[PDB]
Amino acid sequence: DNSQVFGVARIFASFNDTFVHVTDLSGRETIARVTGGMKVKADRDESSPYAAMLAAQDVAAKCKEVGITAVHIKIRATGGTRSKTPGPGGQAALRALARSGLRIGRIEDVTPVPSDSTRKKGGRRGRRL
Amino acid sequence: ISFKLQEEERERKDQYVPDVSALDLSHSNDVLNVDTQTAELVNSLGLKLPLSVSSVSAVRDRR
Amino acid sequence: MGRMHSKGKGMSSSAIPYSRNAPAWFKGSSDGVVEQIIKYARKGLTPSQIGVLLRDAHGVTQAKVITGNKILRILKSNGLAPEIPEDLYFLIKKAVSVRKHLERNRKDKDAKFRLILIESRIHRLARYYRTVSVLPPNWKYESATASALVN
Amino acid sequence: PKKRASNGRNKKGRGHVKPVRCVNCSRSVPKDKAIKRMAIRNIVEAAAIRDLSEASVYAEYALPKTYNKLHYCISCAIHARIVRVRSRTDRRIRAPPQRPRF
Amino acid sequence: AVGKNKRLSKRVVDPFTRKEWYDIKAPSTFENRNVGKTLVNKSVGLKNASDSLKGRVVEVCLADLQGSEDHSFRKVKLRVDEVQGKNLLTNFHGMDFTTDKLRSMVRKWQTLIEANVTVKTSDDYVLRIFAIAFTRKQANQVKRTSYAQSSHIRQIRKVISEILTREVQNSTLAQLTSKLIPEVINKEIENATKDIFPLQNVHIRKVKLLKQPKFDLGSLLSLHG
Amino acid sequence: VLVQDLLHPTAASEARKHKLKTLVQSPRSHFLDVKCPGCLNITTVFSHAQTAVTCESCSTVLCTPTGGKAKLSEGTSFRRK
Amino acid sequence: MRAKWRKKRTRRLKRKRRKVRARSK
RNA sequence: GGUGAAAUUCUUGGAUUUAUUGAAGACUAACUACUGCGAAAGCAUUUGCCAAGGACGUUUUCAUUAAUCAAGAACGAAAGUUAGGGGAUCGAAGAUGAUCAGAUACCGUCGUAGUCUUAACCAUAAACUAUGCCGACUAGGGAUCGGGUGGUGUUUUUCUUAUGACCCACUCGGCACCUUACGAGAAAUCAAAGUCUUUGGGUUCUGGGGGGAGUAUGGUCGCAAGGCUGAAACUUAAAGGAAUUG
RNA sequence: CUCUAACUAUAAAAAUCUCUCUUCUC
Ligand SMILES: [Mg+2]
Ligand SMILES: [Mg+2]
Ligand SMILES: [Mg+2]
Ligand SMILES: [Mg+2]
Ligand SMILES: [Mg+2]
Ligand SMILES: [Mg+2]
Ligand SMILES: [Mg+2]
Ligand SMILES: [Mg+2]
Ligand SMILES: [Mg+2]
Ligand SMILES: [Mg+2]
Ligand SMILES: [Mg+2]
Ligand SMILES: [Mg+2]
Ligand SMILES: [Mg+2]
Ligand SMILES: [Mg+2]
Ligand SMILES: [Mg+2]
Ligand SMILES: [Mg+2]
Ligand SMILES: [Mg+2]
Ligand SMILES: [Mg+2]
Ligand SMILES: [Mg+2]
Ligand SMILES: [Mg+2]
Ligand SMILES: [Zn+2]
Ligand SMILES: [Zn+2]
Repeated sequence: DNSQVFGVARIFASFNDTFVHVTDLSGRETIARVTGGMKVKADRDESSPYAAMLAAQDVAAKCKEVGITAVHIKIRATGGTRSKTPGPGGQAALRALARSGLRIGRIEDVTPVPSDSTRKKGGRRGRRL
Repeated sequence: ISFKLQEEERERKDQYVPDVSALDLSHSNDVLNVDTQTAELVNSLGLKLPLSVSSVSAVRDRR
Repeated sequence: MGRMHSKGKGMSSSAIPYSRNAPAWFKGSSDGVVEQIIKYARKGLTPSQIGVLLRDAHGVTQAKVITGNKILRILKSNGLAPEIPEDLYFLIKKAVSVRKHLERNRKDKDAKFRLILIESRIHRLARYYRTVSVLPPNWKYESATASALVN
Repeated sequence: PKKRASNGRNKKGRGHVKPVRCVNCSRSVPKDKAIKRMAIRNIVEAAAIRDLSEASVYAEYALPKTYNKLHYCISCAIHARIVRVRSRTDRRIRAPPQRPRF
Repeated sequence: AVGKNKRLSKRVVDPFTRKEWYDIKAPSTFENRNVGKTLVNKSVGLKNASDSLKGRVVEVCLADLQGSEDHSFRKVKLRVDEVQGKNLLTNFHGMDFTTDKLRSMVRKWQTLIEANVTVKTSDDYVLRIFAIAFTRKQANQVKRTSYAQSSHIRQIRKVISEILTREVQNSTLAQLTSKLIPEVINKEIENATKDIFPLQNVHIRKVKLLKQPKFDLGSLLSLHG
Repeated sequence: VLVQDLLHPTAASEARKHKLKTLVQSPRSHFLDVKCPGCLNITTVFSHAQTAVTCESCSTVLCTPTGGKAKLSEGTSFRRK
Repeated sequence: MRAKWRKKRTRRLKRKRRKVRARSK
């Protein structure tokens, strides 16, 4: 190792307002939390890829100022009883994180998947639209 | 489409019959390879039919 | 393929050989076979176990082939036939076992239904053994009589 | 009348199966009438494979995949383009649509 | 998205001036003992940081500790317990798989067998171990399914359970981890059930941890350097 | 198939069909004479025996109950009856 | 109309008639 | 947060996310299939105990003990009702925030009863395969589950063998499936919905145009909800089934 | 006469309609 100071990128991409939240190896120390809704106006393009792009650029600048040069991607969907499929923004967030100089190591998916627990929201007939 | 020259050429190519025999054990030094079953077929038919036995390794390929 | 009390359709059985007479290879004596049957019965064995013992450990294909009489018939001739027929006794034992399991746990409903089925079968077999007069006409099945007959 | 001899359920000898929820509309639908699609894909698309490869430590990372079995409802399956209406003589065929690529 | 109804129910600084970096030191059972760095608030006399580090759980890929890539899909959690000053010492806390590999081996048309066992190691450490196995299509099976009957599954679960109890009760998590790295337990479990059923992909995943006796100083310092 | 003999079908077809389904139903089982290495007594056993048959001279089992027919005791030598 | 809701309307008519009879029983 | 889009709501008393953990209750993902068990409902974490059961093997035992069933009985999804326990999620009522001409509906956020249970009731479902049960025969093709036979079969490894796991062939039983009409249907279609004008294997229940109406009344069961039984007066020339072209 | 690989991903609102229907034989 050439002293690549590591963090974990830990992207969280729901179907609205994706999250980019970098931390150290332990994860108890939080730095550069800036999110997707942090940087867009329409209140609904928070999940848009451009929101995640801007958030990723901001976290990259902040962590590069910090001293961390490489990050660990921990992609998380909304998880739980919900759709638990990755959000549209988090992919662009990861691409922009890999763009801005930062080095990439050990991409992982850490979405919370249940053992068919805690009956899903929506009723028996579900969302009718 | 077709015409006289083309159909004549097709017929001439069709009439091709090789002079050398492609049967009657012209190859493999007058020996043809079989397994036991058709050998017993030949035997029960009451015919001489020079053969060459070979087990077919009943284990089938996994494909 | 009827399965009186279920939806089964099996036909697993045994095909009795065509020849009624003794097998050619058997060398034992009919009187000795009868003595063996008597001894097995005196040991306290039901006719089916007697037949299985004669078929496995010895060359007895079946008693009627060798002796000319059936196992229960042979026992009855010597006065060793049980007062309750073997199949009815085994049904009684099964019924008392399921009733014990029921009274040790109430919520099991499937075993309750199975006990109902077993009791229906017991009633049918008792009716048959009553019209043939094997059992006295006052013979019947209630609680604590099955335990008394089994014990 | 019978539109489907299989009734669409594909149950034939159970009486009742345990229902599952739709991924889009959360429709409580039986697990066999719950048309299933196994989405296996790359966690990074072909659009960013080069970028990730150039800017990643651990030369020749395995680039792990993501696996998810999606339990759609049937209304969403018709609408979200997963499954399509077919000719009554084409409903016979149950083989998947002929190996998308070889 | 500035919209905020200010339903609140400058004294601003840069929190990074009052912070610094500690180093994570792995157990000697691993090769690459230099794990990484951790960001910590500066030490204060009233509230010493050294209290704050202990209890931290770092999560590192196993291949990051041994250099190879055969251990790519595993993952190890280390516990921060003792701080030597500008460098802290970490003990084993737990083990797990990566979800990618787990979903990669959980495929259709084969029965997965799970063996779960809670045991006590040679020392007072109390562990819980999960083993996962998958029935294997034979190298001649023209039949396309590879299902296993319930009797075979129960026998396999019994065998795996007894093997795990044996191999935990006979060693400490120092030796148990030094045994987990070359995954010889997987091979032993596969070999012990060769007659019952093929059992492809016999793996030990999510080695949990439930108790720790007091502190165990001497072996902790002995486990490092 | 339209014309075919049922009174005299091939013996291969006889062994093909199930028991209880032949022209006249006959069992597929048979008896065996087993010798145990212990003594010289010849014991008559059944192919589909249901009990741990032992010689009367020595307490050594010669067969073993099985869902189908008997599995012998790894050292007894038999002859089909 | 659905047989379900015709059934329910009949049940509500029986509601009122049963309450009236219980008052005057 | 959330959405088509918004808003209600929570937030510098620092929410949303971040790491360890702890509590509660429910559930048993992925394995999960034209696969299994059960009388039907229904049944999916591990282990032990309790008894039960189908199928197969059987040169074992009794010898018609059987098939279907008015009367009588046992179980009977969800919902609902009495009490005691819990009280996570989701959510009838309700509270609102939207959309609309209206919206006390669908989208959203909270949210009692309920969902989860121990006793006691309830006995209804598109309780569906809308196909009663038992029995016989009739046509070809593969697979699949449980059992059993044989292989001079293959890997297994414990030197060889015994198993196990496969491979090939056969058979019994089960959920099933493909083709076809040479049979049946008004056809959709059915390998039974065939062996029915060339009309009779045994047997139970139900229907006689639609509506009124599964209503009233009278019984009977139920604490209640309601269940079982169940017409007529009158009105009507159709209602309905399958398929063909638009 | 010889083979098991590639992949995504939208749901705004839209109520209603009066007459009158008429032969097919060489
Ligand atoms: Mg729609
Ligand atoms: Mg229709
Ligand atoms: Mg379907
Ligand atoms: Mg069934
Ligand atoms: Mg917080
Ligand atoms: Mg499970
Ligand atoms: Mg199964
Ligand atoms: Mg009745
Ligand atoms: Mg309830
Ligand atoms: Mg209560
Ligand atoms: Mg409302
Ligand atoms: Mg409103
Ligand atoms: Mg709502
Ligand atoms: Mg709620
Ligand atoms: Mg009804
Ligand atoms: Mg009906
Ligand atoms: Mg009428
Ligand atoms: Mg009506
Ligand atoms: Mg009344
Ligand atoms: Mg119609
Ligand atoms: Zn849906
Ligand atoms: Zn001896």
